[PDB]
Amino acid sequence: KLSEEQQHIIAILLDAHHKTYDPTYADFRDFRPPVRMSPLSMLPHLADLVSYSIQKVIGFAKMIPGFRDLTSDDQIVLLKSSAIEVIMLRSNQSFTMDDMSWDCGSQDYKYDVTDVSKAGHTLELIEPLIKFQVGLKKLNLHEEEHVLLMAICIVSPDRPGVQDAKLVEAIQDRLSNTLQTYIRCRHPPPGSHQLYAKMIQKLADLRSLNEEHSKQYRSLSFQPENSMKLTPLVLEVFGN
Amino acid sequence: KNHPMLMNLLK
Ligand SMILES: CCc1cc([Si](C)(C)c2ccc(OCC(O)(CC)CC)c(CC)c2)ccc1OC[C@@H](O)CCC(=O)O
Repeated sequence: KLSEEQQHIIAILLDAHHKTYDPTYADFRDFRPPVRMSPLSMLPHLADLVSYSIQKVIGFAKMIPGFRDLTSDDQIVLLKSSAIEVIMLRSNQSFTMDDMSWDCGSQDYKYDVTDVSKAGHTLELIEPLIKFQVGLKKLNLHEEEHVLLMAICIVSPDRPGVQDAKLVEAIQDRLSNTLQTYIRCRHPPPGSHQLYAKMIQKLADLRSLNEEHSKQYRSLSFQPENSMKLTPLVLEVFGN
Repeated sequence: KNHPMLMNLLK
């Protein structure tokens, strides 16, 4: 029961996602190698992974209908504030509930709770992060719901620093309408309502994970020997 | 404001 406009929105987002996500994980061989050992031995590899992913988030966001028609300032604010949330969402594709890990084609590129620890983060982030990944995986989202959720996350009108909040809200409302209609096409009530509510809660969970990651990133990047291990893009996007 | 690499990827 999707309108032509709603189908059009979904088609654009699926195209944007397929252009900005490579499921073979070929580029992972180009990062600084993982090392499981010296404090922060996984920070170089995981910083390169996050930096690479920020580029993908930017490439996806620029295809969201209307996003490039916002001011450059609002585009920058939206990407700086949502990048970490979208990375957490995008990572769920390779997350497996057997062993609470992220598999990316090889044993070198399989990440667990310990690797995130070896990038500098503590359990106050890692525990709720794993809980989020488990709750998201059990939703068994279709790719259509996945790309809509990431797009909704990016065009959030309540981000600090947004000037044209009404314009941002206009985009998000169209994405939300499309997601709700897609859910209704697949599920009768009340399962329709329960699934959408759980998706809303996951967006709320991501905001809490954002805050905690920001706290720990500020504590980590404050030390110049830690910032030395990051990338220029990570410093620019996550900075100030 | 000061985000040349982000702006470049946005074009
Ligand atoms: C491999 C699946 C996967 C897992 C993760 Si993660 C949950 C093991 C992780 C690791 C480090 C990190 O941050 C570390 C810092 O905080 C900031 C540097 C250190 C200061 C964070 C943020 C909490 C999360 C991330 C991305 C990802 O896949 C991306 C996808 O894009 C690849 C496919 C593609 O795009 O082609």
